[PDB]
Order: sequence, then structure tokens, then C-alpha cells
Amino acid sequence: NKCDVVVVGGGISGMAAAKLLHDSGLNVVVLEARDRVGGRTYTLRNQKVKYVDLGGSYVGPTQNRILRLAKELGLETYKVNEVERLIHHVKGKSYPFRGPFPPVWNPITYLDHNNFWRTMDDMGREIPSDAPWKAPLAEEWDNMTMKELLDKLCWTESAKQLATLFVNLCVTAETHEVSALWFLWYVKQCGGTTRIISTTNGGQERKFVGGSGQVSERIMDLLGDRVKLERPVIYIDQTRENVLVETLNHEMYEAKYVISAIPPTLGMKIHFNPPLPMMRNQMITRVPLGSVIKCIVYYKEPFWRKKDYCGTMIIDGEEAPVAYTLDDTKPEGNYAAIMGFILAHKARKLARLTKEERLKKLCELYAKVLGSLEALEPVHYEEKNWCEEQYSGGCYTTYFPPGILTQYGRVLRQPVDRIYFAGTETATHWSGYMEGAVEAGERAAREILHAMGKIPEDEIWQSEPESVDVPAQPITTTFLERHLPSVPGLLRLIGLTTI
Amino acid sequence: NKCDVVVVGGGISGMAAAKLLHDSGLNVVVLEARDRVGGRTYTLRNQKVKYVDLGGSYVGPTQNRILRLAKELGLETYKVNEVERLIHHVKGKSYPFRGPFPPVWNPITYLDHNNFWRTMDDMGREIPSDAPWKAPLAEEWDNMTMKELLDKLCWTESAKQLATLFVNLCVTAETHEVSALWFLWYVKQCGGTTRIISTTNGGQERKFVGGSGQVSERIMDLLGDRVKLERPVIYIDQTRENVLVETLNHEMYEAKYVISAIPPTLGMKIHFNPPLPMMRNQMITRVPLGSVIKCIVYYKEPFWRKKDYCGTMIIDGEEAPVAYTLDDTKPEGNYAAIMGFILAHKARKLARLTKEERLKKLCELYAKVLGSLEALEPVHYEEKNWCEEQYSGGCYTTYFPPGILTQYGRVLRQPVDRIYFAGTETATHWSGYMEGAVEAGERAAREILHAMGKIPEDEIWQSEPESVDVPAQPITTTFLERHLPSVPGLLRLI
Ligand SMILES: *[C]C1=C([C])[C]=C2C(=[C]1)N([C][C]([O])[C]([O])[C]([O])[C]OP([O])(=O)OP([O])(=O)O[C][C]1O[C](N3[C]=NC4=C3N=[C]N=C4[N])[C]([O])[C]1[O])C1=NC(=O)[N]C(=O)C1=N2/[C]=[C]/[C]=N/[C]1[C][C]C2=C1[C]=[C][C]=C2[O]
Ligand SMILES: *[C]C1=C([C])[C]=[C@@]23C(=[C]1)N([C][C]([O])[C]([O])[C]([O])[C]OP([O])(=O)OP([O])(=O)O[C][C]1O[C](N4[C]=NC5=C4N=[C]N=C5[N])[C]([O])[C]1[O])C1=NC(=O)[N]C(=O)C1=N2/C3=[C]\[C]=N\[C]1[C][C]C2=C1[C]=[C][C]=C2[O]
Repeated sequence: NKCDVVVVGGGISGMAAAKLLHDSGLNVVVLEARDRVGGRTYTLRNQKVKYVDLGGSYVGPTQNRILRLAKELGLETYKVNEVERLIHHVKGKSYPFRGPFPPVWNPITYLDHNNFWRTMDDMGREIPSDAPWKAPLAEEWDNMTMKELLDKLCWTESAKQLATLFVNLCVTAETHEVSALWFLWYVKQCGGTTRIISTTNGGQERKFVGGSGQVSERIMDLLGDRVKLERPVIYIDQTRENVLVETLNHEMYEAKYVISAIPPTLGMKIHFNPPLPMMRNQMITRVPLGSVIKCIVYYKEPFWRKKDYCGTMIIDGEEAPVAYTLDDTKPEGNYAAIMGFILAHKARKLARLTKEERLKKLCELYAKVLGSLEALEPVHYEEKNWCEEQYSGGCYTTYFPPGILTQYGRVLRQPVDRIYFAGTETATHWSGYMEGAVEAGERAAREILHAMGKIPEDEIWQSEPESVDVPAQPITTTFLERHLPSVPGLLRLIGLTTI
Repeated sequence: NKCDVVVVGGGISGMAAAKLLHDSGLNVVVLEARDRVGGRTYTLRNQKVKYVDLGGSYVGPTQNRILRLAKELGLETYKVNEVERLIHHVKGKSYPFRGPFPPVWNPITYLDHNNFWRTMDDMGREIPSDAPWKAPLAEEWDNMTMKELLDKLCWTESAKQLATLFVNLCVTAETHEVSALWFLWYVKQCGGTTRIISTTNGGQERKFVGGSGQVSERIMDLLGDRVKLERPVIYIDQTRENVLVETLNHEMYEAKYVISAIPPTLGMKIHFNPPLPMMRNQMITRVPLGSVIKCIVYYKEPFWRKKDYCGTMIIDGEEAPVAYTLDDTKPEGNYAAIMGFILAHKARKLARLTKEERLKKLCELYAKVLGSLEALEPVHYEEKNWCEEQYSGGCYTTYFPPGILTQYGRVLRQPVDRIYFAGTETATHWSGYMEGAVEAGERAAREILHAMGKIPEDEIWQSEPESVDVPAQPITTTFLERHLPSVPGLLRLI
């Protein structure tokens, strides 16, 4: 029945909002639709895998909020294996390489590639993290898909192919489905292209020893019985003095304040009284989540290490079920495993097959890519298709189709009376990640502490001190990288010497 | 509690599905979220307007299902006023014309305009009505917004402006928000561009004497207490023998079968057990509805008629709140009124203003466009912003963004166990219209009669005889129209 704040959803965002509110002295109830916490993070434990993240997993430098929350809860990180060579597989052939980026040899191609990654960052510098619709060319960029932007920028097929795979990997969606403004914002707010794509020194450097699921789990341990499992919220009433929140299993909760810590579109699953304002009413129907299957294939040993590969594969082409892999072996060197994502339209297509048919297609790809028969000899397999989840809607996160971010963007974290909004989609730094869930969660909680007159307005957005355990190297460019011209740029320099 | 079929939603689609099922002898319950029926149709009555459709309104030839259901319920149509000249207002100036299409004088422009309309129809002829994702070039067309198509096709800004207005009017959405495939399908499935845009001989020929809201109303009359108002469906259980449907106000219903007669995306408002299959689970998050405000300004007389205008204005530019108008005067010649739509991003912008501020912006525009002071002298005003409606989501209908129709399109009317799907979005002829709501309703009903073994498989999709009251003239082109070249075409010949 009664409390200070009801928090809808017990994902990392929800759970962090509740921990902060509870730490301040308030009575909080967490209402969770599922028979578990973690939401888009999930750690499976059985004797074959010991543990494994089937959802959100990677953390790295500049993500200091999740690093600190998890450290306070007693968790450690280990480094993802990047000791040996990465592999770029392209037109059915594998090209090993070190350093974060696959090298490019053809000099026209090299100019195209260097110029695309650079323009992404150039364009990002014009887009404010906390208000992407305020970019100078916001309308123009939002009225274009990433497919159109790529068609314009990329003067070689090789760059366009690589860029496309980047978009798919990064946002689990096709280039033609996403707003250019949105995607450009999404990359910028993670610290730019290098930070977002890297293992060493980037978004993929690390994982939690024991799995990311322990973050949500351990906050539930702190909160005890204030977390209610199997309580899908169906109904929110704001017409009376206190807010009434109703659940499917028929309970009623009453509070001063609500934090909604669910995917924006999952707000649809709740009936509102009074009705939502028009903008939010239509916004929650415009913001789908991408499609992905996360697959892990176990082997008796990390056999790729012996051929001097780390396990990272960037695999091109339509025929490949999985376009990106990472070593998923434990710190100890056991439970050898390759993690792979089946992305976007391929998550839709290959969902038709059986678990076993997917296992096979993957082993056959890895065998081809790593050039190793051993890859046909898996000891175990685990997969999750996030597309089938009623209480996630997809993964990793929410994408914005063309024309939406500028028309409805401002509305995402605009409070509706006594409803305040968390969830990683409303974050301003690493939105779409476990990091952004922690940011949005703590900031929504702090918005309420302000409404309650417990803290000053200037205390709502709070900066985070850098992890001492996971420090960030700065992102460096070279002189040439900065100043070498585009393909159209070389061309113009040729039409000018010739005259 | 118990019955044969629960129909979720009491719009025209739901209501037609229930009428048919009940006419067969089955026990049907209609569960309606609102305190009224009609859904996206709504007739307001007060002394000032007598009656007015604030939602779906127009009907015309080739829409035989709505014509017939309405005739059987005792309704009549009248013809929308198109006796005097239409007006094309372009770059701040008004160009009156007769015939369906605003004429084009500059010969390069003429070739661009003729070609754009013609390509739309050519493209449509390769898109199957009942399966758009089976068009030969389905992926290509679906991976492109209408904005990209228009940028390719249109070699003059005048054609591109006119086409863009056409897109906004027709689907209440911006050219950059919509799949090319989807919009091209939408137009073809209404009989092509001429059919969809015309008054005389098209989708805008007619209205119902008394308002279109009487269709839903009268069916509720027939069904009496089988219609439950203020029952938002919150939960559907298919795990047990009979389907269990729960409502917000706390009642439980039990049936052999469910028809869902709501906007696809409004399916999100319902928790399912078992969970929906993956494709539908995601699909219902990918399919928004457009944004529109329907506005009707009353005048003591239909003054435009005296200046030899009918009331139809096609108004260009960003500054104009309303891009399209029609005469909304009653058949008798009284309650003079201009109906106008505020479309797409203009619905979102102008929603910030007050009712009165919108009235003024509109009167000033009409005064300018009709060139009459009388337009500044309104006697009454009514408007509805469909964007604010929790149980509609927007109007007129659902649009498909790029890449969605081919990836999820096959899933819209695929039954989920014992749930079958109606609502105009699942129609194959005038989907998006009251006509499609009737088609999808009767066909979802007939799918259940088949599941029950009451009718053969070949009787699920049934053809409709032509209205004798509202007959269709055939769509004609001229020799020149067919064979005159594009702009790039003239160029190549040079
Ligand atoms: C799924 C996923 C996967 C598979 C993967 C990934 C991901 C995911 N990610 C993401 C994450 O996870 C997220 O962000 C988080 O988790 C979110 O959170 P939040 O905000 O809190 O929310 P959620 O979780 O969802 O929660 C919610 C809750 O609620 C509930 N509900 C609903 N409804 C309702 C409820 N309740 C009551 N009532 C009602 N009505 C539910 O149930 C829940 O619980 C991630 N992240 C991170 O951080 N990391 C990672 O790793 C991840 N992952 C991903 C990754 C990827 N990566 C990649 C590779 C390479 C690359 C990339 C990217 C980019 C670039 C590159 O290069
Ligand atoms: C809104 C609108 C407007 C404003 C206008 C218009 C329209 C609209 N339209 C459309 C119609 O109306 C539609 O289609 C119909 O109505 C639909 O129906 P259905 O399918 O049945 O569905 P609905 O209505 O929505 O219903 C549903 C129901 O349900 C319910 N719910 C929900 N949720 C729930 C429920 N329940 C229980 N539970 C739950 N959960 C709701 O509430 C409801 O009731 C139209 N149409 C026609 O036909 N006509 C007309 O007029 C119309 N409108 C329009 C028009 C326009 N036009 C234009 C001008 C010129 C042009 C155009 C177009 C194109 C071209 C051109 O040129």
C-alpha cells in the first residue's frame, strides 16, 4: 500500500533510483513485472557455463557511475581478452591485424575510410548531449536515415560496407531504419567513434566477475521486501492527492511520486488517468527497440589463442549470421567461449530456425573465419533472443526513426505531474548502456528529492569522479588523420591544379 | 462473463465484426475502452453545428462495404459541394480552376507534374494489395522514405512541393517519416491517385446525412447490452481452454475467440499470456499513427459560392496552418462551414496555441485565400486534435516507417492462436478508411466462422456488389498523359 516513491521497473535504472532514495531515508517500493530483477541484463548460472551474461555485459573507461555502483556492491571487473590479433573477414577471406582498427591499403579507400570516421566525430561535435534537437542542422540530419548519410559520405563500397556493419553492431538496427541525427548523437554521447568501438580503452574493455546481473540482484538484497516481483504495472492515477499505481495481479500502491524506469515505448502497457499530454502520448508509439540475438558457443579450450587470434572477429557479408565476436572465456582461462551477436534483420530471419540450427551455422562461420576445424566441436551453447521479451521489447536499446528525435525528443524526461523518468534512454552519457541506466536512475531520484525540498536545484545533475580501477586514456588523432582530404576533396584539388 | 466471441474495440471495425457474428447466431460481447462507440469517427451534436464529424467523414464510389452497411442501418449520403471553382493558392496568390487537378502552365513543369503522378500509379501496379512485401522491388522501395523518392523523381520544386502536400494530406505524416513502399501501396489499394484525391468520383464525394458516427451508434442499438462501455481491455490469457479477457474496471470475460479491432500499436496496452510471438511483439512498437487536427469554421452563409468558389482550397507553403479545405455546409445550404486539416508537424506546433488562436490563424488564411473579409467573421468553431487520444493514438491511420512493411508486414493479420485481427489497418481495399474498417471487420468475423466450421475456407474473403446509389466512373487517362516524356526523358531525347 503506502510509501514515498513507487519505482516502476527493477532494472539497473529502477534499482539505482531506489537505492539512492532509500539511502536518503525515504520509503520506496520497486514494482517489477518479471519474476526477477535485472531487466535487459540477465546472468544465467548452470554447471556448464558457471555464469554468463545473456544481456548487457561490457563496461569500460568513462563509465564511472556503473563502475562505482558496482564497486560499492562488492563486484570486480576483469579485462576482455585482446592480447592476440583481431580478424577482419571480408569477401570470404580473413585479414588478421593488431591495434583497434582494421588497416586499409588502397589509398583512395584509405582516404574514404579516414574521412567517414572523422566526419562522424565532426558532426557529433555540433550536437549537444543533453539536447540533440538543438544541433544547428538538427532538422536536416533528422530527416535523413543513416543509409542516406552513408550514401553521401562514402565514395567506396568498402567504407560503406564497414560503416553499415558499424551501425548494425552499434544500434541493432538497419541503416535505413534510423535517423542520422539520432545515431550521430548516440555515438557522440558515448565519447565518439573510437571510445564506442574499442575493447582496450573503450566500451568493451571489461566485464563483471560473476556477471552484470549481480548489480540488480545485490540492490534487491539491500532493499529486502521493498522489491515486488511479478507486479506488472497496468494503471496510474494522478487525479487525486496521492498517486495510485495499480498492478496486474491486483494490488494497489499509493505514493507521493512515481519513477518510470522502463523503455519509453513500454509506457504503452500502462493506462493513464488523466490521459498523458499529447506529445508523450504519441512519442511512446514512435520509439521501437532494435533486434538482436546474443549467442555464446563453448569450447574445451580457447583454441584461437594458439593461432595468435584473440577471438575478436569483424565479419562482413550478408551470408554471415554473426557480424561481430569477442572472446568470452573466464579470467581464469577456462570455459572457453566465443560471444557473437546476430543483428537487426538477421535476428528476425534466423529466429525461424532451431537453437541447434543456429549453433551449427555459427560453428561453420567461426571455422571458416578462424581457419580452424576445432570450431566445429562445441561443448555447450547458450543464446537469448531479446526480440521475444514483452517486458524489454528488444535490445540493446531504443532507436529513433527519421523525424522523431526533433519532434518528440524534448519530451522523454519531461516530468508528467508527479511521474519522473529514468531508464537508460533518458541518460545523457552512455545512454543505451548500463552506465546510462545508473545516470538516469540517480538523476530521476534526485529530481524528486528536489521536488520534496530536500536538495537544491543545482544538485539534480551531479558529475562523477573517474574510476581509479578503470582509468581512461584520452582519444588521440594524428596530424595526417586530421588533415588528409576526402575523396571529393582530392578530386577538387585535381580539378584545380588542372586549370 | 461467458460468450462465443469477445470483440475488443467498438469502432466501425469491431461493430461490423460483431453485427455479422450476432447475425449468424453467436453470442458476442464488445469491449470498448471509452464512454462511447465510433473510435476514430465521432459526431458531435449541439445547436450551433446541428451535427458535425470531427473524425472520419468522407465516403465515395468503390467503397461499397461502408455504403451498404450504412444503407442497411438507414443512413443516407449527400454530395460534398464541388459546383464552383477549386482554388490553388501558391506563393501567396490564388489560382482558381475547375476539373480535379490544378493546371500547370510552364511546359517543363507540366512534364514533371504529369510524370510524377504517372510514376506513382506505374509503381503501384507492381504492388499486390493483399501482400505489398511481395512487390518485385519491395526492399528497395521500403528502404527509402517518400522524401528520397520525391527527390529522385521531381525535377522541379513545384512538383516536389505539390507531391509533399499530397503526402501530408493523404497520410498525416511527413515525407521523410514514411516508407516509399508503404505509401505507394496505400495509394494503389485506394484505386490509384485520381480515385484517392478526387471529390467528384473519388474518396471525397460524399458524407453521411447526420454524421458517420451513426454507423457505430446504430450497431450498438441493434446489439443492446452486448456492448460494454468504459471497458479498456488490459489482459488476455490464452493458456487455458477458453480465452480469458480482463478489463481495467476489473471484469472478466470468457470466450472461444477474440477479435482485436484496435490500432496495431494499441495492442501494446494489453498484457499477454502466453507472451506474443517475437514478430508481433516487436511489430506493435514499430507502427505509429499520424498527427492531425480537424477544424471546422462556421459562417452565417456560404459566401465563397457567390464569388464562384466551391470551398476547396489547396494551399501551399510552410506558413499556412491548413493545407487543404473542403466545403462543410449541409445539403440544405445552411450551417455554412469550411473544414480544414492541420497536418503532420503543423499539428504538433499549433497544438501549443489556444482554440481561439487557432481560429484566428485560420480565418486570416481563408480571408487571404478566398480573398474575402467575410472569412474574418466566424459564427462558430469546432476542432479535434486526434494526437491527444490514448485510445486512438492519432489519425487518420497507421503509417509505416522505412524498412518496417517488409520485415513485419506479413504479421498484421496473422492470427495468434485464437486471437484474430480486424481494424482498418488490416484491410486490403481502402485500408486506413471507414471502408477498410468494414472489410477487416467482416473478414476477421468470417475467419472465426470458418475456424468454427460454419463456412468454407473460400468464403472468408467475400467480394462486394457495386452501390447503386454511389456508382463509380472508370479512371481515364489521355494519349498524351500516357506517352509524354519525363524531364530526364526529354533531356535524353536532346
Ligand atoms: C539486451 C542487451 C544485450 C543482449 C546486449 C547489450 C545490452 C542489452 N546493453 C543494454 C543494457 O542492458 C541496458 O542499457 C540496461 O540494462 C537498461 O536498463 P534500464 O534502463 O534499467 O531498463 P531495463 O533493464 O529494461 O529495466 C526495465 C525493468 O522494467 C520492467 N518492466 C517493464 N514493464 C513493466 C515493468 N515493471 C513493472 N511494470 C511494467 N509495466 C522490466 O521487466 C525490467 O526489469 C548493454 N549495456 C552495457 O552497458 N554493456 C553491454 O555489453 C550491453 N550489451 C550490449 C553490448 C554491445 N556492444 C557492442 C559490441 C561492439 C560495439 C557495440 C556497441 C557499439 C559499438 C560497438 O563497436
Ligand atoms: C481521426 C480521423 C480524421 C480526423 C479524419 C479522417 C479519418 C480519421 N479517417 C479514418 C477513419 O475514421 C478510420 O479508418 C476508422 O474510423 C477506423 O476504424 P477501426 O478500424 O474500427 O478502429 P477505431 O475507429 O480506431 O476503433 C478502435 C476502438 O477501440 C477502442 N480501444 C482502444 N484500445 C482499447 C479499446 N477498447 C477496449 N480495450 C482497449 N484496450 C477505441 O477506443 C475505439 O473505439 C477517415 N476515414 C474515411 O473513410 N473518411 C474520412 O474522411 C476519414 N477522415 C479522413 C479523411 C481525409 N481525407 C483527405 C482529404 C483529401 C485527401 C485525403 C486523403 C487522401 C487523399 C486526399 O486527396
